[PDB]
Amino acid sequence: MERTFTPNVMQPTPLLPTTNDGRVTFGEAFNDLKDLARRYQLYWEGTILEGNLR
Amino acid sequence: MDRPEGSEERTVQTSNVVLGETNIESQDIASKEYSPTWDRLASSEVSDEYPMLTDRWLFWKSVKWEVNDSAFGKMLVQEKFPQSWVQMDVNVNNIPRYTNIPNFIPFNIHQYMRADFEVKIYVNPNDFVSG
Repeated sequence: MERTFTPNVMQPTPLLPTTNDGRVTFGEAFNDLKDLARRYQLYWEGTILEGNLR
Repeated sequence: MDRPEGSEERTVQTSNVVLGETNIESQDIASKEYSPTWDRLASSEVSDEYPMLTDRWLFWKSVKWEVNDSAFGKMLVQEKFPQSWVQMDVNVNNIPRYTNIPNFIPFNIHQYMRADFEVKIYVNPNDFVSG
């Protein structure tokens, strides 16, 4: 499958040992964008005066 | 002194270097000794080791302290460690080089390094001084 296609690999060293997505060094894992999307962010913010209303 | 030879001198060997001592030492350890585990998480390239080169007891500085410059708190040595030791071979312009000392020869071709260290301090006074 082309998007992940990696032909004729040339790798000088072995892979880097894992930390389980940060769980070894910090106390938590970071492997899914869905988790970050569950941390609140600003959607909209504004000031309203009497003059903006009916 | 009670023998034809003076007396027995204790010996300590490492690589191809042999150190002799004659008295009971004063010892200490900077921190708890351990075997590293998180260094493997820092570099995917295999860590080379050169024990016959690095495990070698090497001679550092000699520093001369006299009666007339010996006051309480006088600093005979104040050096960044191990920087000052590994970089003790300088040129005409006081620029260090890792190319001549076999113990330091791995430092020239590697970017990152780690080790535990041991430091011995030798003073050979006569029988009639105090300090």
